[PDB]
Amino acid sequence: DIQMIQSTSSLSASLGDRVTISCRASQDISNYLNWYQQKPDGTVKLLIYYTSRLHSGVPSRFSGSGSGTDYSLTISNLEQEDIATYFCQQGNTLPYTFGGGTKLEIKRTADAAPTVSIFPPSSEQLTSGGASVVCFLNNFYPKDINVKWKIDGSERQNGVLNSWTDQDSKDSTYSMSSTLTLTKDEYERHNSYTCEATHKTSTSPIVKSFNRNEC
Amino acid sequence: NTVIGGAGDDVFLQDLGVWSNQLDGGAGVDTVKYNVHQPSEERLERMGDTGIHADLQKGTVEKWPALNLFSVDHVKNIENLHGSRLNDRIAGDDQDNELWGHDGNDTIRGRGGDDILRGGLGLDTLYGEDGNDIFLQDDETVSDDIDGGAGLDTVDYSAMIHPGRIVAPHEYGFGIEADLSREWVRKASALGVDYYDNVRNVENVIGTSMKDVLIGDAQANTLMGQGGDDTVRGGDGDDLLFGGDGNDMLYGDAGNDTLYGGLGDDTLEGGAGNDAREHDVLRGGDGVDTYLFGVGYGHDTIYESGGGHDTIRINAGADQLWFARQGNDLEIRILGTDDALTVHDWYRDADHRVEIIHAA
Amino acid sequence: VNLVESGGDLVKPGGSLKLSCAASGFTFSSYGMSWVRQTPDKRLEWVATISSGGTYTYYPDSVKGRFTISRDNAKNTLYLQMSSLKSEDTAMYYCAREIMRGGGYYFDYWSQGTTLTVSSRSTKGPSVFPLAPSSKSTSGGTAALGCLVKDYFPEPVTVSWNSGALTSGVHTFPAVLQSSGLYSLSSVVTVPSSSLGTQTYICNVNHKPSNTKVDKKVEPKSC
Amino acid sequence: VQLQQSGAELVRPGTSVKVSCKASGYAFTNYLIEWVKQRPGQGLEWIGVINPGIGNTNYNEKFKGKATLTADKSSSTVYMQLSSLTSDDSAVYFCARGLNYGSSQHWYFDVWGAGTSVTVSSRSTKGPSVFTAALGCLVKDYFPEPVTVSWNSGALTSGVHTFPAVLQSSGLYSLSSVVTVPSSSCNVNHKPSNTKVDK
Amino acid sequence: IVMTQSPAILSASLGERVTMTCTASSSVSSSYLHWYQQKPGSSPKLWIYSTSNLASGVPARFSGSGSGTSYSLTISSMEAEDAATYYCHQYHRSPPTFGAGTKLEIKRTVAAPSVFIFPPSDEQLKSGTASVVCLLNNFYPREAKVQWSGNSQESVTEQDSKDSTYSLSSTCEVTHQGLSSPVTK
Ligand SMILES: [Ca+2]
Ligand SMILES: [Ca+2]
Ligand SMILES: [Ca+2]
Ligand SMILES: [Ca+2]
Ligand SMILES: [Ca+2]
Ligand SMILES: [Ca+2]
Ligand SMILES: [Ca+2]
Ligand SMILES: [Ca+2]
Ligand SMILES: [Ca+2]
Ligand SMILES: [Ca+2]
Ligand SMILES: [Ca+2]
Ligand SMILES: [Ca+2]
Ligand SMILES: [Ca+2]
Ligand SMILES: [Ca+2]
Ligand SMILES: [Ca+2]
Ligand SMILES: [Ca+2]
Ligand SMILES: [Ca+2]
Ligand SMILES: [Ca+2]
Ligand SMILES: [Ca+2]
Repeated sequence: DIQMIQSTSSLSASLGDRVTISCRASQDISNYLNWYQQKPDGTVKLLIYYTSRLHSGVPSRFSGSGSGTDYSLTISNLEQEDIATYFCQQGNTLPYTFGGGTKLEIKRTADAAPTVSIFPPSSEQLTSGGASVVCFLNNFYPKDINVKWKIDGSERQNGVLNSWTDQDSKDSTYSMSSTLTLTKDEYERHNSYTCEATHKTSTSPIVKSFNRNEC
Repeated sequence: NTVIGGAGDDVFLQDLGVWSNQLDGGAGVDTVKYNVHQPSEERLERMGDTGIHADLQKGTVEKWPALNLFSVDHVKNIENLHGSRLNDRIAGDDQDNELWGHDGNDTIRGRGGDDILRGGLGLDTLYGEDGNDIFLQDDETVSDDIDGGAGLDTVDYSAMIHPGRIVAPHEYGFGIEADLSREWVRKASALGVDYYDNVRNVENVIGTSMKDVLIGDAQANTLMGQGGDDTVRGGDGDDLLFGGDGNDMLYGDAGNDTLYGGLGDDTLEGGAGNDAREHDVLRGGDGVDTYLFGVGYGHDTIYESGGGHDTIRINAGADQLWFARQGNDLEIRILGTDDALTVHDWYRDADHRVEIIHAA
Repeated sequence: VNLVESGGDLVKPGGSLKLSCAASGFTFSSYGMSWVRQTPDKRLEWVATISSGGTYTYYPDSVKGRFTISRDNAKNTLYLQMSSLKSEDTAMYYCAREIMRGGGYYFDYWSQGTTLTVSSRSTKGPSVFPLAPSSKSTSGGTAALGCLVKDYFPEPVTVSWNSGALTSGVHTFPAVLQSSGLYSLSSVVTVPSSSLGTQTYICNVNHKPSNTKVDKKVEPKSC
Repeated sequence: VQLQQSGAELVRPGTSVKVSCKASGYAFTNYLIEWVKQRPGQGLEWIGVINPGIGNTNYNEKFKGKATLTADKSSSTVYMQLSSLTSDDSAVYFCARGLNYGSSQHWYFDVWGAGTSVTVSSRSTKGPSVFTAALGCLVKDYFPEPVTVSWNSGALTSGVHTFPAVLQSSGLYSLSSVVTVPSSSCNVNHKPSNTKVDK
Repeated sequence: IVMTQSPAILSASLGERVTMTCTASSSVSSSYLHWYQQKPGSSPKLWIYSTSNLASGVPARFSGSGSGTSYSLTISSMEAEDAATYYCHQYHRSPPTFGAGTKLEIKRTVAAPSVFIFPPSDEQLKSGTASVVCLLNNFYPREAKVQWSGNSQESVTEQDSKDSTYSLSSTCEVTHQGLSSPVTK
């Protein structure tokens, strides 16, 4: 079958920047090349069909070009609403194959330091027989961040679940949750629980701790 | 009131009166017409948009359906019928009928035989039924519903583009865009609005004098682009592709296809098998024609004349090419493959020769 | 132009499911319609197209013999019957309108996605635990509080705050597959610290697979 | 000029029935025949029209598939099929002479037939039960209408008020006959049951 | 096209002038508007055809007028033989449509009903069935009210050819125009 290759899987660019996303077909697709935009909420919209024809309601800062096997999507003035994943697709021959997609994120014009919160296991969860320590890191940039858990000073790696929000559509910042899952009996055998965050915005890590025996 | 036609082609202008008439066309091809008389003011008051209910097989034309059952034209040996400017229900016989709906939203069924159906202006529902039927379409944005039925049927869009002012828009630069594989035809196009026909069980499409897109289905199709630079894709099955005048692009796709570039500088591609049994006939005709060939295309044959600068484009490196004489033919093989491109009678004389090859 | 998909559910390997797509805003019977699916790796894949009259159906090799696309032009509905389902069929399923122009095809309008989960694991409703605001989650006039939606299957769950009256400063994280095979996520909202004593905060959790509706009230931790 | 219709028809719910309308006294193939439905105590509903010359027909849309008209030019007779009979089809059916094939056309129904009573029901033939001042009788249960009530061998006909029969929920019929008598001072007959009661 | 007749019931004393109307949802031609008369137990008869022409045997006191959507039938002097139901009929367009009908009755001086009760027969109670009969005799107008719910069936006779009264039975509080207050029996 015809393979659609987008060399870039993810890229970050600034507001007002000119952004180009490339697409390559394994065969000549005779300009039958379409571009689709998937917003972070999952909705899919057609931007361009037939290499360069703009769909109705698509802003004129979107453009397409190419021929043969090489095709390009161009955003002339990157805007904040353009955070999305962009797919190419050939409509020449069955099956109508899609490119792997290119996730586009805003390169923020300033870094943002994380604010860190820690939530001990809920009284309701402990009563039900579980234990989850939740570390909440909020409104930071860039997305890269390292989280280290310590139980009574000793580092704990197993049972840690990490999750990130999509880039904030307005602030262009990221949020993160690190959840340390423990058996309820093991949680009540130790007292000190520490969440350590390392981020570009500080050479010293952010330390957030609580003591199970201190309210 | 009785009317007997002669042995030749006769045309009977029939009004929508309330009396009962007897019509016999006799020998020859004979037509009754109901679109010349102006419908009376009383009939417009009481009949509204309802036209005639005509059944050539039953031999009756009801001029006042429901309201006056006496008002019936009894016909025999009449092959063709033309409807009214109102909504008609027309049914042919098992003979070859020409059935025109004219204005109004008409339902027309041809029954057996090779019929010619022309809905005319309006929202028309056209059944070809048994036999090889032809559907003549007209310059209009209003949608039509065409069912070819059994047999080899043809929808014809020549009348989309005519001398004088053209009503329907064609702002994308195309006459029609026909997709038998999806069972519709884009008959007209403007900025932000499209106009489609529903076409089912129709095997053949005749284009306009402008650029057309003609896409076939899995059956054996005959697609004729006519004037303008056309784009024709036959799809699966053994298709017959006609470029006509202009610089056309013909793709046979899978199946054993036959491509006629016609006049002009045409690009002919026989295609590749979908899965050995892939033999395409490429006849670029007059003009500077380009033939496409590649791995998996099978054994295709070029027929040329006039000895021009026709070119061959092969999706393979030049050092992969292998030339061999076969009788009087030149045979271009791709090394490592069973694919072979034959130029018919290449060695007989210069007229049949193709001497320019673009390689990848 | 509007396309409303429905029918996604959890099915054990080898089972069947039928999705529907209700169309409106255009002449449904003039257009070829299609289904497109998105696998967890975010890759998109065309899975079926049907002709406007329903005579012709087209499928990729990956679903041929197992999927059947059909349409009811009288009811403006498109269907996709699936059988012999495998784990590889787990995806978000979209229904789209197909267009041909100049010889090539594209999809000009899409529905939203519906979730097909192919797994032998049984449906489990989540437990909802409050993440109470405290001195350890309060700094600079802002307090963080939230809800822990733990140990459920399959996806998805929806979370709102105060029945949709609190939409600003909400961080509902993507679920994480735990080693137990069950999902878990948290929703954390940032509010002003002054409001902790006078504003009640409630998270609403919906897990339609298990018919679980939970309104958890998140109270501040006092010392 | 008259239109002779068929006799009363009592049939089972699921069956069909033909009713005839024989014409006489005029050129049969020069007048359209129309059919009208009248439910007990209801208005007039147009069924359809037939051209007896060619067999051409047109129907009310709500009777398409239920009514079917045919004509026999040799016998000068017009027929009507009722298919898939229902309690909502129990009515009187009239045939009327309609449009003339001529120069003066006005589309009126000038000659009407007597009407063919069609009553469809699941019940079977059943016999009646019998139960100043005023006395009276009571006929509680009988299905094949009608009964005739007379008082004192018809010698008494003043003050008598025999009421119209009423269809009870069970499917049979009932009525009451009453005579007003001086303060100082009953023959029932049901044909289909051959039951005659005097009290 | 949709025929509406007014009124549903028309009451007229002897010698009184009578006018009933029939309106169409759309304009119909006078040539294709007809009237029919029907009495109980008989077929309808053509009465007035093409708006204003009397059929054969119709007395000269009948007349009809109208155009467009508004048509009427008039009797210049009410007679007992005129009491019937009158249907207007359009054939301006197909399918032809009839009106709901106007029941023309004879108006009379108000006559109060005579009420009687009949307990269930011991012959009837042998079969375990109990039917109680209430009788209203020789009353006018027809409109009455009889309550004892859902376990009774009413029945009224035709207007009497002699005294123009009605008789009703229900199988007992009675409310009627002639009764200054409901009479129980
Ligand atoms: Ca002739
Ligand atoms: Ca002839
Ligand atoms: Ca016509
Ligand atoms: Ca024919
Ligand atoms: Ca035919
Ligand atoms: Ca027409
Ligand atoms: Ca047409
Ligand atoms: Ca045919
Ligand atoms: Ca055919
Ligand atoms: Ca053309
Ligand atoms: Ca051409
Ligand atoms: Ca084909
Ligand atoms: Ca082919
Ligand atoms: Ca050409
Ligand atoms: Ca081929
Ligand atoms: Ca040529
Ligand atoms: Ca040539
Ligand atoms: Ca080939
Ligand atoms: Ca040449």
